[PDB]
Amino acid sequence: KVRRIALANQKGGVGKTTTAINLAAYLARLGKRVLLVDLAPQGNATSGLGVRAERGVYHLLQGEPLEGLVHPVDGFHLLPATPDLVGATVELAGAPTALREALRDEGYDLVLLDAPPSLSPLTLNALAAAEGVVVPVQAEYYALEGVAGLLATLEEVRAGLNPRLRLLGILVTMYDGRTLLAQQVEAQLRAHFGEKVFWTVIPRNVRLAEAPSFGKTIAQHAPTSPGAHAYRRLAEEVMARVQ
Amino acid sequence: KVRRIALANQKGGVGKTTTAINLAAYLARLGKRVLLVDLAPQGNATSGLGVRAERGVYHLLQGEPLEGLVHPVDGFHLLPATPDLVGATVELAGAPTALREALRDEGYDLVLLDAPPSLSPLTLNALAAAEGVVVPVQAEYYALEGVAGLLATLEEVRAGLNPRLRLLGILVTMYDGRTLLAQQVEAQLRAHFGEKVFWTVIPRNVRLAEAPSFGKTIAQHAPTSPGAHAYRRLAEEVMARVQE
Ligand SMILES: Nc1ncnc2c1ncn2[C@@H]1O[C@H](COP(=O)(O)OP(=O)(O)OP(=O)(O)O)[C@@H](O)[C@H]1O
Ligand SMILES: Nc1ncnc2c1ncn2[C@@H]1O[C@H](COP(=O)(O)OP(=O)(O)OP(=O)(O)O)[C@@H](O)[C@H]1O
Ligand SMILES: [Mg+2]
Ligand SMILES: [Mg+2]
Repeated sequence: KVRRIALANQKGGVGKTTTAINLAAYLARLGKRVLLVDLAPQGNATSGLGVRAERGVYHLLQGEPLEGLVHPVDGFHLLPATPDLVGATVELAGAPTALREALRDEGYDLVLLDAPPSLSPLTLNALAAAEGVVVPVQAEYYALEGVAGLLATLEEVRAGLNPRLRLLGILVTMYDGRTLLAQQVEAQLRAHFGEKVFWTVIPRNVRLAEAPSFGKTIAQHAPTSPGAHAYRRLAEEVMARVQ
Repeated sequence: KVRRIALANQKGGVGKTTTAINLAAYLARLGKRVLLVDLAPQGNATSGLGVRAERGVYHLLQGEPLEGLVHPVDGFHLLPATPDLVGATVELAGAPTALREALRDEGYDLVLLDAPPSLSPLTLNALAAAEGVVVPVQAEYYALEGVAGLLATLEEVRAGLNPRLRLLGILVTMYDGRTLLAQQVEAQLRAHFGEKVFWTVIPRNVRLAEAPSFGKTIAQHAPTSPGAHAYRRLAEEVMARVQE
């Protein structure tokens, strides 16, 4: 069964963090105990939740107990990114299972891993520790162009590094239905990957970008906005696919 | 003087590639001989210009002649990314000056280096080889939040790795003036960094995102669109700053 879900895509700015935060927010509202782990050196998920920490996931890898590293936020827990992740990108080379072996998260129902836009050791650790992968794909050309290669890479990972890793689903994000490009991109994704693509599409709406500046999830910042409804529906879909 | 300009920002999707391609397009139209080097493993600048090559910057780093690796596109030259760059990220670790030493680009007026969203050896090589840096900053919160740290990192590089590296300017990108968020972000950027922020703001306009799907620059795809006018004005501003 799927417990750990990685939000991954080496393409930058396709909604990995926004999805990790808001998926956690609505999964928590479904009564699930959720842990959000920020593995990006940039630490956007952490900053977007109003947290500034000196200890986080980096220290978990150094033997520190999980319980004393988490921060309570909007109904779930966050294992924060710290400036140490910069060096961790190098230190973890050759150690892709480090996170998997340090994640004593049995107390949680679901664990979300937010990865940086790369195939660095941090992203590899996320993929090696996860059971399912949600791939956010921005409704534009560059993001669409990288899917084929991205899916092949996930297969390489499942080939030996993590045999139980599976694609939970492809999520169309930052979708503006008024543009032909967004329509054409969603169409190509559903034509080639069919059921792999989530039904729910995340629409482009500025409240989603505003939320982080207040350290709030979309459920806290604009509970009735298009993005809120979209992520609420996604949480339901995710649970359906996990079951 | 400034010849090599890096388009860098570890924040993903802030317009590095879109800016590198369109800036090259308008600099070429100003009569400049331009070379665009795609250092991102993703290879978006390459794909966005309709190029699919088996040899590129990786082979340049191996010692192969630059003139036999470039592709002519929209009036300028492209030194393409190749699947070999995935392994280059690991190969260049410890060799931050590899690109600088291999860039025999004296035949070009300007050289643009498109870096990936990270501080990997590829981005480091870009910073160690460039004289100026154009930092694209999406008009939203996350991009704004990273600027301080980014400028600090640029200073570190100048403090040792590359003393000639200088911030050419901060470019506000994907700006939708109809949103209060975009307005507040540009306002804060100019309040905190003033003159460092380019006058030219790139507006959010879908044709800029469409162009790459046709392997065309915005100057080819939609020359009279908001994005095209913006990048044309930017090319002029960059030249003005390069001359200063
Ligand atoms: N649906 C949306 N509508 C509007 N703004 C959005 C939406 N999804 C995300 N954003 C904004 O777009 C930007 C890019 O998203 P985000 O930072 O989540 O991507 P990643 O997390 O994909 O990026 P990176 O590659 O840097 O880790 C952010 O400024 C974010 O607030
Ligand atoms: N001003 C704009 N208006 C509309 N779309 C834009 C604009 N600038 C760029 N885009 C689109 O936004 C996405 C992100 O831009 P781009 O890929 O150039 O960023 P980077 O090059 O910042 O990304 P990465 O971090 O992955 O290298 C692309 O799909 C691009 O086509
Ligand atoms: Mg992110
Ligand atoms: Mg890019």
